[PDB]
Amino acid sequence: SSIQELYQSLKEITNNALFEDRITKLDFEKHANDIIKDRFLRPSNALPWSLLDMVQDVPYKELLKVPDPINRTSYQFKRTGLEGKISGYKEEVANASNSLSITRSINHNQNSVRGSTAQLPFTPGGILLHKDGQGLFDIPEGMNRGIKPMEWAHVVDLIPNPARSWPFELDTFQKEAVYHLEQGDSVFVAAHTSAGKTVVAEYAIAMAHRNMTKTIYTSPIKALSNQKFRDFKETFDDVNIGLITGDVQINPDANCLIMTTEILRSMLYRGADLIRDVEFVIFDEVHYVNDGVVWEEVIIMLPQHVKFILLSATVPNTYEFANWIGRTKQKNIYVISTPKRPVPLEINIWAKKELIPVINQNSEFLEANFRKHKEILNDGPSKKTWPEIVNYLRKRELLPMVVFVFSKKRCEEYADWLEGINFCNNKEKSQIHMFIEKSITRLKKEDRDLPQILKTRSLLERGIAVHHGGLLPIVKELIEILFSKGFIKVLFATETFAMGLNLPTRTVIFSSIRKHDGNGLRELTPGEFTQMAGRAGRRGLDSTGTVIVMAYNSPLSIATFKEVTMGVPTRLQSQFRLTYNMILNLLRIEALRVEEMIKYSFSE
Amino acid sequence: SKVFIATANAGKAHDADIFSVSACNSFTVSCSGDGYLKVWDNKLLDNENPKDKSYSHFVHKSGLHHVDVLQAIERDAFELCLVATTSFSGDLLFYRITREDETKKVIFEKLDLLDSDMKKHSFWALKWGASNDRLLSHRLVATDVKGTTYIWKFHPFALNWSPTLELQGTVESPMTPSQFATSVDISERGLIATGFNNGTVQISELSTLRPLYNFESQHSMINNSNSIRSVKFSPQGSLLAIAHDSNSFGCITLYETEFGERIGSLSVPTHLGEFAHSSWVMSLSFNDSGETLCSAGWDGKLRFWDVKTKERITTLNMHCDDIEIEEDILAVDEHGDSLAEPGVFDVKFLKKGWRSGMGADLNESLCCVCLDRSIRWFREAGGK
Amino acid sequence: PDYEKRLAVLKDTEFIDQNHNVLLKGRVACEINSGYELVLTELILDNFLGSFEPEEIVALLSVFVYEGKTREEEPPIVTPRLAKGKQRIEEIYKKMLCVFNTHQIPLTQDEAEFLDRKRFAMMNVVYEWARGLSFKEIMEMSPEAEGTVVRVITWLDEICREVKTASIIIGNSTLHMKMSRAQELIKRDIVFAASLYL
Amino acid sequence: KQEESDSIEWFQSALRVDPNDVESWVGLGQAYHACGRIEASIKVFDKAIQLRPSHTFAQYFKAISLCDVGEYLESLDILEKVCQEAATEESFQIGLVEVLMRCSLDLYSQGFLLKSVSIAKDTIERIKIIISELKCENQQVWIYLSQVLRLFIWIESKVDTLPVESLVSIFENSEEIDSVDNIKIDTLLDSTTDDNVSIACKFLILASKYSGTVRASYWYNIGISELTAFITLKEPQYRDAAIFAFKKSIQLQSNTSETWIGLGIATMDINFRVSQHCFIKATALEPKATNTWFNLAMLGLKKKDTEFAQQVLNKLQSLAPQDSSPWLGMALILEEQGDIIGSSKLFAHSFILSNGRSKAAQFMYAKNVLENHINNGDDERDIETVEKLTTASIALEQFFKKSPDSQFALQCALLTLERLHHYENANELANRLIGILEKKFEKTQDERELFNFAIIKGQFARIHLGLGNFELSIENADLSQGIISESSDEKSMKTKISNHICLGLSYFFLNDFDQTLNQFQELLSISKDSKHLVVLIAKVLYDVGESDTKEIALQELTEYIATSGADLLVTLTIAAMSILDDKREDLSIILEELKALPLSKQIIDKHKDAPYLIEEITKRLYRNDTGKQVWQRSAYFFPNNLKVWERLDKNIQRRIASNGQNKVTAEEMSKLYCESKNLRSIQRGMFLCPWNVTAVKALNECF
RNA sequence: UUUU
Repeated sequence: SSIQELYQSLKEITNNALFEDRITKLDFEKHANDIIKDRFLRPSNALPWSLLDMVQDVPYKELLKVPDPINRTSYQFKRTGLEGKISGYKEEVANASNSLSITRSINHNQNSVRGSTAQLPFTPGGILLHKDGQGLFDIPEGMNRGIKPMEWAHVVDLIPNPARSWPFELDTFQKEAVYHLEQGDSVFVAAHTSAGKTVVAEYAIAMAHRNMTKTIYTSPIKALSNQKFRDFKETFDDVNIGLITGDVQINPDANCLIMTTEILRSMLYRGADLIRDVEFVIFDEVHYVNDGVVWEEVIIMLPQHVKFILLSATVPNTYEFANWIGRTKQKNIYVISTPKRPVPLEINIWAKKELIPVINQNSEFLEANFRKHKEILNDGPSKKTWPEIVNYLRKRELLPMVVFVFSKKRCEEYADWLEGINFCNNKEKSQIHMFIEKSITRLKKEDRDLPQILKTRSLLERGIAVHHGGLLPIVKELIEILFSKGFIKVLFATETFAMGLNLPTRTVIFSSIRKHDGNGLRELTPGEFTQMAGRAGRRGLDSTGTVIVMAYNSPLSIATFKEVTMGVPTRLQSQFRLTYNMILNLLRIEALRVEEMIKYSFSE
Repeated sequence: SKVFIATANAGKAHDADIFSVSACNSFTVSCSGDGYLKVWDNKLLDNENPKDKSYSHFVHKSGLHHVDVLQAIERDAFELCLVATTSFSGDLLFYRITREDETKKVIFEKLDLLDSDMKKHSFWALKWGASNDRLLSHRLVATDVKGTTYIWKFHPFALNWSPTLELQGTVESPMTPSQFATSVDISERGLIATGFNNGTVQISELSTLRPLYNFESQHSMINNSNSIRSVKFSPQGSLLAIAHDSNSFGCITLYETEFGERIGSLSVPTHLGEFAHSSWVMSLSFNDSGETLCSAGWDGKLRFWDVKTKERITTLNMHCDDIEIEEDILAVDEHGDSLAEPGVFDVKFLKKGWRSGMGADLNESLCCVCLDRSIRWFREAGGK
Repeated sequence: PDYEKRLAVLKDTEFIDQNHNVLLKGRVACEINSGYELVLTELILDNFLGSFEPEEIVALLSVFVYEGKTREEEPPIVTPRLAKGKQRIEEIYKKMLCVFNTHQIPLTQDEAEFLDRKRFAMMNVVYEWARGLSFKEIMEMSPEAEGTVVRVITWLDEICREVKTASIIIGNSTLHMKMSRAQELIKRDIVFAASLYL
Repeated sequence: KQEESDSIEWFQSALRVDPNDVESWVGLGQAYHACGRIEASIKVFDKAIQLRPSHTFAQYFKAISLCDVGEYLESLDILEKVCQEAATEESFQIGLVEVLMRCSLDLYSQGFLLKSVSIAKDTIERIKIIISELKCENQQVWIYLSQVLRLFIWIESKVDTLPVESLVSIFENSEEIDSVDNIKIDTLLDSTTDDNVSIACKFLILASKYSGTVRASYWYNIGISELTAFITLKEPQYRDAAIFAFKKSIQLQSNTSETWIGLGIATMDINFRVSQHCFIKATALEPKATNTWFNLAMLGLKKKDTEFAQQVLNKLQSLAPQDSSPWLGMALILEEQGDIIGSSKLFAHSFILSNGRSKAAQFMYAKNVLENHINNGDDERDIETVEKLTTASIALEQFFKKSPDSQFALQCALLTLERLHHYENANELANRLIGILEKKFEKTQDERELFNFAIIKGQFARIHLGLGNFELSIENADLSQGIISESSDEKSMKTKISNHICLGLSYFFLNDFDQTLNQFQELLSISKDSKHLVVLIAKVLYDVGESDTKEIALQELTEYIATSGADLLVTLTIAAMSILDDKREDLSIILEELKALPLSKQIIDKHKDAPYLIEEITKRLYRNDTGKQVWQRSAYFFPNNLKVWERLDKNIQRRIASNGQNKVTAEEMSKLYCESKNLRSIQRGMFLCPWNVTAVKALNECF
């Protein structure tokens, strides 16, 4: 019975009027000679390799590459009359590995986003062997034998068809930046955080989209890239944005691309075709200083058709860097500075269950109140101090509040001392539970059951959370999104949370004014305090921003308090460095010698 | 296609192995060995169990292993949705899917389109050919156990509902004696490709029904392995992807259909040689643009390949613990064997806007059925 | 002067020649973009890693991405080949320190104290992650927090990419295949989960 | 004014003032194109087309930009529609021809050699149309034609498709170098005894002669064409013409690297000092070109100076690690020296890096693979060796598409296909080889070719034996035996043994003339004695069925056992013969023998044939004794063997092969699923292998 | 004992 008979027998199975796991009636278990004959004594037509081993025996002009032809003639179009239209044509008289020109041929086999070391970069913007014997060359170059046969920066004091419009009236510095971008050159804006520096970036992106070009948005921190991607996804219509990471590429052919500075530098050193159409590169958090911050190398290595928009905090060294960039790249750059903050900030001191203001709205110190503090008191938090402050702020309606603690363990320890305090209703708890459940559906049951997730979920459903660098990135993203939604009332955070992020808060509390970094405890610099304390007021929903510095059974020194709270702000510093990879790449390229790159730098 | 995020899943959806899956704009269809056919609503809302919006109908006691759905707007307002299935006994069945006006429940109506002489054959594979400006009538192609390919034309009207299937002709196997026809496909340009158990693919012209090419994909003819499991045409290009066995390995080979020449193969280092998967490749699927190919492996992985560069892009791993509702997790089978890494039977790309829900509104989706008797949905990160 | 001293060091180690032409070692080190190019270049230049397994190589390379500023006693190594590779890397780094101190180059804090820290304390964690253990067990056996482990594995991904390219340059295919296998092995689960903003 | 970057801002301002100016959009796009902003220009042209769909030049510019980025389908559609709308314009036709040529060259570089020739034929037809109708001539169209004509010479297996009818009218509707090459239209027409490739090369050298920078380019193009002809046909007059053209082009400009490279190539054998000077000058002119170093390396190797070639190849490897030529040169050097493993590694690396773009890489890889696996004593169960043979076969298949009719490559491919059981391709290849040999030996009228003729006939007879054509196999074996019988050398004994095997097997299988088969196998046994040969002869004689044949088979098997010792295969064959002959004393002796094999003889027996034989002998001599103890011992020694668990527990066998512990085929796995006797598993196993009989039978037997 |  062949397969046809068996398949014909199958069709007799008639459907009748739940699934049942059935068991076959077939029995799988002297013709044993047929197997032996087929296995041990069957000659075959196909000779095995053993016999082929016995009967089989094994039996410069064409290795060269002839150069390809050359064409030097082309076509040119000559328009005629007003409103120029093509009237006539006339017959008139370089790869990635040969030329540094922007006009070299594009090879479609390689990646247009990342590139390769087989491609030379593009030209950065703004920057004997004859051993003849009897008449003929004999010694090649690099060997000892032949063949033996055998332009300024400007400071500004504070459009008919705008590319983007906003409901509210723009600030003076925003209008100045927009006008200078429209005129067709660079700007360098230094303003307080959350003062509206994103308007400039949005207008630059809209301008680039109007002109059929592209924009690159870079930041030195990879955590900010996802937040900026979501923000620009929500803000922008009719323009598509993408995200470039070390491995993942989202919308590579997008008008706006968000990446880090090191990714852009790696792209630049390998001659990626992406930079051909890029019009703007935006440098955010320029003031950031950590001992990935390679933006100066990017400035040096950029092509000459790219303009710059640099966003930074208030620093007193702006003109030096602006002048350096303008002189190096022969670009006109404008410096816009603004010290205005939309919500005034008041400095308080917490001592003996009393809030004592010491710096009023106009940044005036109060000596009498500091003396009152010092005499009233006459060291760290105890297990009964956080609930007192929390209840005090709930009574006066000063929530949400953020407490900055500079150690991973103490944040979680402090959060556990708030047991017995609840800030959520039934509907709020249900919504938080729903959001947490929907966020972790991409993980496995083993991943969903990690102790950190359970602990955070226990904390989140009461309006309390903890933010530090020892958490999983998904947990941190969940906490940030829930805080942005307005569900969290009390939060303990490290310096991770004090960088550019969405932070609607009404009160800021400092556990301490000393931070242990590197090797040794160190009192907070005025820049760190200014950035951290400058996030205490919501524009349009809060009248004032309350800042509380806590003293525990011991008066605070007036010298350190004055040095940290009101002192000379930090300056910009150059983080340019020399690396063996840098030198080796420059030597291999054989253009832009290292001495020239060094002499074109802020340090030199 | 680089990042894929799971959006919904349903463990223990069927009582037996889910052998095939198909999708349309309105719903997704599954067939299993228990003889049921399940329709899953594609327009889900936030916080909705997929099994809540599902409907099932019993077809054949012997079980089903192939399924395809055809949805089109045949007139100014008339809309027809047809489901074609084939069973283990070898029967070809047709069903009309319609929805109630008030309850919005799905109704199943059986159709009789094959004549008595046509019911004597045992069909294995099938594929709906929709109208794509090549000809005004929809097409249906099927293969049998004798190696023959059949082509029909579907006529919905004779607006009066009166469906009728008209046989165009048959194409015989290229070799004597005939072999088993394991897979079939039809392209938008009017081409038919058939795979055989010996490793041979034949291509014939839709209009005139005559053979064009006969290329052999066997690495070596030392043994009788290397059957063809899946043949797929590129959505717009002149490219044909072949999935074939290699003596316990899985291989994918690319051909161009204008002249029928070998282009290359996809392979990754696995625990040497040119193999795409560790165990076997059971299904293939192209995206809308025809630039990414997805292969479902018996080893329990979904691999994504770049067509132009013939290089792997990303890999998705399948686990039995990925099911949201923990009561639906099937850790072990009826014999106690592990299912921590279940093999994939079928994979399907869903067009943009077909599947709505948790952020899947403006990007392409993806569905797969695995050995743990589960159905899973994914979405591509970002937008388009 | 720093550039001149760096050129002298590069020439003394046969990365370049007297005419400042890039040699084979110099060409390989052009692709490595971490903070330690020379040490990795000489680690992968010869056939020392010929007998290693992909998990062993990916676990050994974690020394170049872990800061090593922990405060616990290191557990014993899991495989003898990891200890052999640790000895080889330490000897190479001692020779490099001698070369650097000969030409009087100012070193950074991380380069000076490379051998004074516990930078090999995460080899077991990476090896077990590559083997296929769950994140709960990995965290139970780790001497650090979750963020540190996630950062280390995320950086090892790029290290694997760079080693793939360098092995393609050198002429070694086995190293290329091993790096591809390790890259596939380590990229999985919650460590490489999609962002909630995507 | 060709200051394109300066007009971008002006066009953008004019567009901001008036967003509906089509000419402003066109100017902005044409400015963006010259600044390397191709995608922005594409979007700009799309915008302008959207404003005014009837605009014509915008579509042409968009098509050129799409060709620049590598989108040939859309640009081809746009240009075809544009030429349909207005066929009088010359620029549109030239652009269509340009896009066709670029698409064909890109397909050739990407490995689409079958559509490249079709697009080249389309380009030639378009050029003929242009010249005949528009009567417009320019250098660009002739350069395009010459670029197209190289595709037919490069793809020589499709050279007969060249449109010699259109080319005649192309060359009939329109002196210093003519006296050397003597290539003329009149001489072309009145020619005889001329091969297809020679006519192709002569057609290649007419577009270069039918077209001071421009004159230098013209003479360089003529010299390149003549150099191609000289390399392809190996005739001195082409070399003289190439040297003359190169000298004139150098006398015109002398400031281009390519002319010096060509001059060095054309003078490789007449004088090496001249080639050295030319290559040094070319390298000094353009230091970023890696071809000059490879040419200098090859020149040094042709003079047998290995150290210079090694040094220059080391420098080149330091320079261009991604190119596959330095690895090929290093592999050739190491093969000349004597190192074999390093040579194989370098050949493999070169083949991998080439990605099919090099004929030499494919040929050397195939030859090296064949050399390393011709007498290595390896079995057919090794995955790596079979995969290497498959890769070599694929490489040779790709090689034959460009340079067919090559004797050495044909013979290597024949051997590889014989090893791969691909008897259908080997038939065609051997037919082509026999035809080429007959054509070669029918002109010189020599007699030294009769030696290779016999070997080719023997291989062809082996191919017929594999295919099943016994009559043709016998005919070819007889011809080969007759052609060489009195010869005594190393290459004659192999052919004699092969012919004897083919004759005996072909007679036995169908002719039924068992006397002739017996005579031939007796002669073979007299001429040689090896384990596999004697085992095959014994099995054939046993299959004959004669008592004398069986006696002779047993006697010669025992004689080999006495002469060479004990081996597992011979013992197993003798045991099978005894079991099929029912010799009780012999069966008992073998049962004593088989049950005391050394561990070395049990590690080798990976399929456990011996335990099966012990069970069969035990159950055929002691009524119904249980012989499962050998299976239990084998499982104790080999718990991870698929064969041992078949007799003990099918659950363990299904589990062990389930998740990749062992490599199992689809048929075997489907058999394992069905043997659990469950509806779900039976459906699974029938889905895996629908042509299995047991699966469908069990599913029918369920319900 | 912060940041990466």
